[PDB]
Amino acid sequence: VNTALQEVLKTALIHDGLARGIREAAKALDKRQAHLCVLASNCDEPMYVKLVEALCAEHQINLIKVDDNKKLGEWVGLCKIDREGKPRKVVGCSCVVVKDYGKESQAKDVIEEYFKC
Amino acid sequence: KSYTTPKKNKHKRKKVKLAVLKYYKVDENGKISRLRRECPSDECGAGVFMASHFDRHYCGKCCLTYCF
Repeated sequence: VNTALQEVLKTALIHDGLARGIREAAKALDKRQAHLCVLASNCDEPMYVKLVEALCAEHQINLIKVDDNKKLGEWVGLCKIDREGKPRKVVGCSCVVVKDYGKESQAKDVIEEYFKC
Repeated sequence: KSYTTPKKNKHKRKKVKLAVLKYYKVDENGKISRLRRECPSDECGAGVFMASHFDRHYCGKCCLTYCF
């Protein structure tokens, strides 16, 4: 059901709601704007992954745990060179805190339904 | 052409890899221990942290100073 997360990712870039990056996450989590956060795994971030899980566990913050950093960078699309073909060289992002302003979408409802169960 | 005095260099930015972890302290449980002072300015609510220098505190963009 990750194609729904890709639709919410698109609506958060187009309306430009996602305040991505762990420094901007620390700001957005402290200023209480967050609804959904996506996070990579199985990388050399031993105490760092404990920090972001503790910040997400502070007050009313959701979690998506993908395993790859580079695939998360590919999804958000930070270095999409030659879209007509394959992207050349994209960076591996960790913590992207999305906040859809234009929530009128087919995807936000089914992800909220997943978080309700 | 040739000059007398040796050249002046530019200030190189002392860039830090993972500068976010230093600002907080992770607990054994799912809570936090916020080390550095939060900015009491109107522009930035409670998200922006102040500097922790050796003898006073400072915030960057609102440019607010507090001596002991």
